[PDB]
Amino acid sequence: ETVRIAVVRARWHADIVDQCVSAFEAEMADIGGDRFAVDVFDVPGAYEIPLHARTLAETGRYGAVLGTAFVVNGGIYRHEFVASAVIDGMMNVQLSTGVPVLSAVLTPHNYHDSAEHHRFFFEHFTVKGKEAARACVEILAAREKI
Amino acid sequence: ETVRIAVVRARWHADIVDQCVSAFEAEMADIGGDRFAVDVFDVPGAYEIPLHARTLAETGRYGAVLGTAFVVNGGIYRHEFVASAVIDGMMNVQLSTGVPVLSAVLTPHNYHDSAEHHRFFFEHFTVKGKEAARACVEILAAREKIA
Amino acid sequence: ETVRIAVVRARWHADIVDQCVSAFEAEMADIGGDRFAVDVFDVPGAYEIPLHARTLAETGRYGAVLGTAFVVNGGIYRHEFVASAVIDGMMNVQLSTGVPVLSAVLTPHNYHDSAEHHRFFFEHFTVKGKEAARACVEILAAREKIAA
Amino acid sequence: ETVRIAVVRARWHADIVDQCVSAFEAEMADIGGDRFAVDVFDVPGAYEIPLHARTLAETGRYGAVLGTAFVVNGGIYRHEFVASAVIDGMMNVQLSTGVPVLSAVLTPHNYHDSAEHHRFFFEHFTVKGKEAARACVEILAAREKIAA
Amino acid sequence: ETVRIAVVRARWHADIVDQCVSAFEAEMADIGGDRFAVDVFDVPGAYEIPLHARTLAETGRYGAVLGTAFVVNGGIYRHEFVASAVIDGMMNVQLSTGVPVLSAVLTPHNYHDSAEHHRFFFEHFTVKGKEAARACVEILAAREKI
Amino acid sequence: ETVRIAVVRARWHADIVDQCVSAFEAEMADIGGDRFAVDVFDVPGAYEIPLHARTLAETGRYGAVLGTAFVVNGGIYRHEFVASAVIDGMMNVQLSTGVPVLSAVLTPHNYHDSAEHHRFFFEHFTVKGKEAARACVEILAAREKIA
Amino acid sequence: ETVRIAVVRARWHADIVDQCVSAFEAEMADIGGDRFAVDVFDVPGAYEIPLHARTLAETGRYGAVLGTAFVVNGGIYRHEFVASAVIDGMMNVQLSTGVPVLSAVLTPHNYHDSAEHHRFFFEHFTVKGKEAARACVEILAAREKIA
Amino acid sequence: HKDYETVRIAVVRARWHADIVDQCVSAFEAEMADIGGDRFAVDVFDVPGAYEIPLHARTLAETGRYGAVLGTAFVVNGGIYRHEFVASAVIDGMMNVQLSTGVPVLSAVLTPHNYHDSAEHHRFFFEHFTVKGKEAARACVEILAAREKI
Amino acid sequence: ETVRIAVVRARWHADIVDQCVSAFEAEMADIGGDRFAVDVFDVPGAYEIPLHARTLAETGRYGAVLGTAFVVNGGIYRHEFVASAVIDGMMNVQLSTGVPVLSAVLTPHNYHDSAEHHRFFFEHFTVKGKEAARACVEILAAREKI
Amino acid sequence: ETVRIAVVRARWHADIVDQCVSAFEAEMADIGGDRFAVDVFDVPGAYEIPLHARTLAETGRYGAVLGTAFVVNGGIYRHEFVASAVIDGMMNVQLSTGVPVLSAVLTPHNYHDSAEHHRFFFEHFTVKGKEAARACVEILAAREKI
Ligand SMILES: O=c1[nH]c(NC[C@H](O)[C@H](O)[C@H](O)CO)c([N+](=O)[O-])c(=O)[nH]1
Ligand SMILES: O=c1[nH]c(NC[C@H](O)[C@H](O)[C@H](O)CO)c([N+](=O)[O-])c(=O)[nH]1
Ligand SMILES: O=c1[nH]c(NC[C@H](O)[C@H](O)[C@H](O)CO)c([N+](=O)[O-])c(=O)[nH]1
Ligand SMILES: O=c1[nH]c(NC[C@H](O)[C@H](O)[C@H](O)CO)c([N+](=O)[O-])c(=O)[nH]1
Ligand SMILES: O=c1[nH]c(NC[C@H](O)[C@H](O)[C@H](O)CO)c([N+](=O)[O-])c(=O)[nH]1
Ligand SMILES: O=c1[nH]c(NC[C@H](O)[C@H](O)[C@H](O)CO)c([N+](=O)[O-])c(=O)[nH]1
Ligand SMILES: O=c1[nH]c(NC[C@H](O)[C@H](O)[C@H](O)CO)c([N+](=O)[O-])c(=O)[nH]1
Ligand SMILES: O=c1[nH]c(NC[C@H](O)[C@H](O)[C@H](O)CO)c([N+](=O)[O-])c(=O)[nH]1
Ligand SMILES: O=c1[nH]c(NC[C@H](O)[C@H](O)[C@H](O)CO)c([N+](=O)[O-])c(=O)[nH]1
Ligand SMILES: O=c1[nH]c(NC[C@H](O)[C@H](O)[C@H](O)CO)c([N+](=O)[O-])c(=O)[nH]1
Repeated sequence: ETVRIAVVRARWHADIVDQCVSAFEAEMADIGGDRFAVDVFDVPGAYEIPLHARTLAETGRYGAVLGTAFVVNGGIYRHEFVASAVIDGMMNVQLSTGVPVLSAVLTPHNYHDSAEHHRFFFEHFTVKGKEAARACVEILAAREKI
Repeated sequence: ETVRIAVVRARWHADIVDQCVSAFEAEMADIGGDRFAVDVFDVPGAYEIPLHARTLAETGRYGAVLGTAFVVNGGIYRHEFVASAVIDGMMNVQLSTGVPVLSAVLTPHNYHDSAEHHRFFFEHFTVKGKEAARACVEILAAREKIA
Repeated sequence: ETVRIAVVRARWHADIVDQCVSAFEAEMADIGGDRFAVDVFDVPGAYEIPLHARTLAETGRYGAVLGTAFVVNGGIYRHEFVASAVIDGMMNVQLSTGVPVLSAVLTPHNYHDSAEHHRFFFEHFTVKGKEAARACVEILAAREKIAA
Repeated sequence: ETVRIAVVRARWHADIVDQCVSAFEAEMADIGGDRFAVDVFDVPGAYEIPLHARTLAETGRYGAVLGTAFVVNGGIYRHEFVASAVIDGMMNVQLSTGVPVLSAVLTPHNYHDSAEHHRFFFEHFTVKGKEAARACVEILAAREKIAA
Repeated sequence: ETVRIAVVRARWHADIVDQCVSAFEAEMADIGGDRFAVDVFDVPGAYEIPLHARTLAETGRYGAVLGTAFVVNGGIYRHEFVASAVIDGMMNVQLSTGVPVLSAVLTPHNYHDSAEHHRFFFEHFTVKGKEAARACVEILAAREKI
Repeated sequence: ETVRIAVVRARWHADIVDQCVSAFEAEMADIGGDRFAVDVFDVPGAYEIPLHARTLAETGRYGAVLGTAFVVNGGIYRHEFVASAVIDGMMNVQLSTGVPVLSAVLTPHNYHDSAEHHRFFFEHFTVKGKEAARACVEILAAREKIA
Repeated sequence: ETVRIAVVRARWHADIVDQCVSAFEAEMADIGGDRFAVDVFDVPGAYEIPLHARTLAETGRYGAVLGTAFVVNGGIYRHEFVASAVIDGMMNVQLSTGVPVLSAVLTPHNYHDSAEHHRFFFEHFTVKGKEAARACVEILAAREKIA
Repeated sequence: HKDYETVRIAVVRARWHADIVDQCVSAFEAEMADIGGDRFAVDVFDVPGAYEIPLHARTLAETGRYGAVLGTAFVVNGGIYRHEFVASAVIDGMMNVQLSTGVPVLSAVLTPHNYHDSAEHHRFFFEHFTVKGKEAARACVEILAAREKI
Repeated sequence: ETVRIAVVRARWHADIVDQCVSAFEAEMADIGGDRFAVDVFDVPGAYEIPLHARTLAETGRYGAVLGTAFVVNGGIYRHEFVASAVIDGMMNVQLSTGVPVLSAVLTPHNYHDSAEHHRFFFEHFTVKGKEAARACVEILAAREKI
Repeated sequence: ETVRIAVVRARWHADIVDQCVSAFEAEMADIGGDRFAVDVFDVPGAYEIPLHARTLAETGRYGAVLGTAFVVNGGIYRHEFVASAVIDGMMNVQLSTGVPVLSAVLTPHNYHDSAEHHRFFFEHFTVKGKEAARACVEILAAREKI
């Protein structure tokens, strides 16, 4: 059977987020055999991830939902409220829909979009993207065992 | 196709808040294709945004809602609770009604009601107000992409 | 046609809290008076507000409730967990009842129950109390505008 | 008729959490004679309080549930997420069942297991226990005034 | 009759999480005799525990579920949002299903994966496993008295 | 006989700072009565106090020196360093010159240029001045006891 | 040949402070008796302690000096700068003078002058006073055993 | 002698964020001229970073050619290393200098709460620094005036 | 040619502190022997270290002075003021007298008097003792290369 | 005629500290070869830098001194006290001796000895070495202008 996995990515810091989405989309598709299928959906910001995962999840056409974004402190406004709301949101959604939802919504201790700062998280996100895909495979598999 | 967007704006720091609401409507007009009509509703403070956003969402007349407020650390009482309750409340509202609720409820690191602070944000809210418009047009259309 | 407002006031630092309450009724009467009526109920502390607000809310007899308390850090136990539950609580109550719940539940950055401190908030609560009255009238008048 | 109150006490720092329970029962009988009865139930830790309370509340046997526990920072792991999910839990339970749930789940700013620290709180939880009795008696009296 | 306990253990820092798991099974079978039986389930991260616990809880085969993971600040991203939502998630899962969910989802003040830390927790997690065991046997007994 | 006390005040938040000074002068007179004489000197801000105070103490013309300023977090720059450099600074000057230097350089937890904050501290400062006046008289009387 | 120890106590919260001073004297006479003598000196607040410790020290009549005070965050202004400047200043004094300076200048994590707090430190300062007593005797002996 | 004399003011400006720092420098000279005019003269000295200001301010100060020295730098938190220790050492160091040399050293070394090298951040401080420069000037003129009264 | 090192140890938490002292003496011999000799001096608490280190340095019999103590957060009073004064104090002392003053005055992020914490540091202090042994030897060697 | 610069480098995280030293040397030779000579001295830890720099400064042999170290929070002890006494110390040293003392004693926000952290700072220190070089040349030239 072909399991559909949806990726809901924010477009803020698209540059870095996409490094996670591509890495993720590779581990998922590359284990090719029509096993999994990755549909990617655009979302303005992290705050827009929960409701989108829910609507997607409620179609019953997906075995899992990945939420991904980079939620940082830009120096002017505080980012914790939104970060908190999104992480708690995806938890509420999956418990609600019974559809697993993995979190690739990251918040670093520091991010000044400096040349060095940008380089780093741009490369570490591919790492996290790979992590998420292998965790996705594992959770679905761990569910058959129930 | 015609779409109605309701804006729920608080009146604390109306001054600054309104800069976002108007920047919101203008942007909405440009990148909208004349598809959107916008109704604005006045609410005392940020804490009054979730319940109002929900009541509006339930009418079924709107496509999305934009809550916008300036919740700051006034230096006398703590603002996190209210700030959190409001951002948590709006997430809560869109999940239960299925109606998108965008946040323009901002809390800065520092706002001491000085000429510099007041001016800065009076200016920046125009930037956010525009960001909110794009977010609104983007998610609505994104949702049209879900079969 | 009279519209009632319920005021759930905690009894901790009653001195300071009541100044918010009588500043609420006076302002309420002054800006609306004739059109509104205010009933006041006592609760041990702020933690007991959400439930009371919900009960008063579910009687259908009220157009809105005002939650008001003074939740401080007394230097022994942490207060953030309670204050947090009361604020999310009132949001939780108003969202499922549909009845507006205004918040006058305040937590100061610092309050050591000293003459100057006590004196400061005793005075300031009447100011917040007057802010609550306007807020209450406005949200009720604002809802009146929604073409529900 | 006699009103039943369920005390759900935690077994962590049992020694301290009990000065509260013991004081709560004393004051309860002190200001209610035969009007109330107290049933004490044991629970492993603070995190088990919410479900137990919701379960006890749902038997319709109790007029209120008192949750009590000492959730300190052991200096090894972080205690906030627990303290927080428990105060939120007790609020979640009371709003859903409709039964008052008072909090005696205190978190100090500091507790290092020093003899001094233990002595202080061993004593102070008695103060809290007494406060919990008044709260419990009053809240219930307060709901009666509500022409539900 | 026999009561079955389900364990949901995250694989992050698995090496440490497993000292607690094996100390739980050991302590359980010890203080409970042939009264209980334990079933272990593997989850990628701490964030997958709530939904797994709810799903396991909804099979009506377990009298309780134990979630166990090590959620730490790795010095790159903020960890409190996930921690926060796991502890809330389990509390939410137990309140809705009625099945107790004991928590062994620990978060230390400091963990730098040095030699000192890694050893301290590899060891202390055994202590926690015993504690979770007694907690489990105790709460189920406390409920029988209602 | 009379004793000279020198007051070095910053001109930042002069409004508030002067309530401490006038209060200091009042208390100085009420409990000291013609025994003490107060000379006031202006300085741009708190950072200039240590040197001015030292220079004064070195004239050997004052029994003691008071330093007073309102050092706050205006919400844009960090105030700690300066407040700290000045509290240690005054310590530095009195330990080396041998002349007592009393501190009325206060830093509030919060101050936001809101009526509430301004009024509170404008009012409270006369209290701090009163204390410094008493501390001033007391420290000198004590030094007297050191045989 | 009697050894005199000079205790310099602040007067803020004198209530609690005097408990440390009295316990210090008791213990000091218990494990010493006729070997040491205690002279107490009153000072306005903690900030005035370092200079008084120095003056006293420089008379060469004291084998050591004990500066004790209660320095709490009263909720309005910040108390770290003054504590810091007092604890550091005493260190400055003993290093430049060679006269040991023991500290009983405590700053609690939390103090609201409520019934319970007051009682807690009113008692505890007794413990501290006896500790300072032992520390005082030991240090002088440890130095006695150095070329 | 009587005052028909010129007082020299030396400015020790850091070069990190030269852009922003410079705005404080020009506004200082302008203000200075505006109120001081002919009774003061300003010499500007470049320095690598804020940490180098104290020793430089001290060498200048000890030549005796200046009535006051103004140290100016922009010590920010780049998000990688902590800037507190340096900022604190530079602020304490100057105080150290002025007390030892006796020559007034005014501080224009600022550490903002949040600086993330962005358009608005940069623009905010590029503008605000002129405000701080004018303040530095009035402070410099006044402190010197105030001393003359002693 | 026997260089003498003086150790100033606080008697507060004397138990945990002495594990650094003895570790220091063994490593010193293990890598010095004949070359250096250690002399131990007891002081009431940390705050008394600076003045003692000075007095010792000034006798001119020692090539280096080691200051050691455990300065923790007691949950009742703030400890930073005293720690800060001692680290600065020893620095102050070495720059004036010219005798190197090494630091084994440690402050743990968290230390509650419990068996777990007490054991950790009772054990970790020997590590610091050996580190301090090699530091002392190396600094004295490096100064000769000048 | 040749001006000599002295470098006092700590040996903690030597691997990383040395990146700054070599980068420094290579830049010091690149922007003014022959005019400057760099002498490197080893010290155990950052806390040893002030005294060493002072002794090296007091010989009149050097036109300046560079202190370099990596002072991090290891999750057990607080590092603020040493970092501060070392940064204040070098300032205290250059004001008394008059000899310039540049600072390369860095303290990061987060360092957890791991693949990514060590990598990031290992390379970044090259950037900090070059920066210290320019500052060295520039400050000595700035002084000539007096
Ligand atoms: O995805 C992100 N969105 C952000 N925007 C907030 C939110 O996601 C929505 O776009 C909008 O606020 C209302 O819908 C961020 N910040 O503001 O910092 C961020 O860091 N990351
Ligand atoms: O919109 C805001 N409302 C505020 N008022 C709080 C709340 O929104 C309600 O007006 C009232 O509290 C009762 O409902 C604010 N502060 O108090 O600081 C603020 O910053 N912003
Ligand atoms: O009541 C408490 N329970 C504690 N345990 C947490 C929880 O209540 C459960 O016992 C167990 O975690 C499994 O659910 C505590 N600490 O861990 O520190 C504490 O201080 N107090
Ligand atoms: O209203 C308040 N209630 C308080 N008590 C908490 C709660 O409101 C209940 O009285 C009790 O906890 C049991 O329900 C407070 N403190 O404890 O500090 C406080 O400051 N204010
Ligand atoms: O169990 C853990 N999982 C972690 N991963 C988070 C989450 O559990 C999932 O694996 C993944 O995020 C997608 O759902 C952790 N950190 O990230 O730090 C951690 O410390 N512990
Ligand atoms: O006395 C003060 N001076 C201030 N200026 C700093 C300093 O006192 C000098 O005026 C100037 O920095 C250069 O000498 C302040 N702020 O900047 O915020 C302040 O709050 N209080
Ligand atoms: O002894 C104290 N003195 C205090 N006064 C400060 C200082 O000791 C002097 O009395 C006065 O500031 C001028 O010399 C305190 N506070 O201000 O908070 C305090 O807590 N304790
Ligand atoms: O003037 C500054 N110098 C800086 N460099 C530090 C120092 O001023 C010297 O240039 C160098 O460290 C050697 O002394 C800064 N930061 O590092 O962030 C800064 O923000 N501002
Ligand atoms: O060495 C220590 N001394 C301590 N005492 C302080 C000081 O060192 C002196 O013994 C005494 O205070 C008089 O100077 C400590 N605490 O108080 O917590 C501590 O942790 N460690
Ligand atoms: O140079 C460093 N030295 C360190 N040790 C302190 C000091 O440098 C000496 O080695 C020793 O303390 C004796 O003086 C460090 N830590 O402890 O973490 C560190 O990060 N960096």
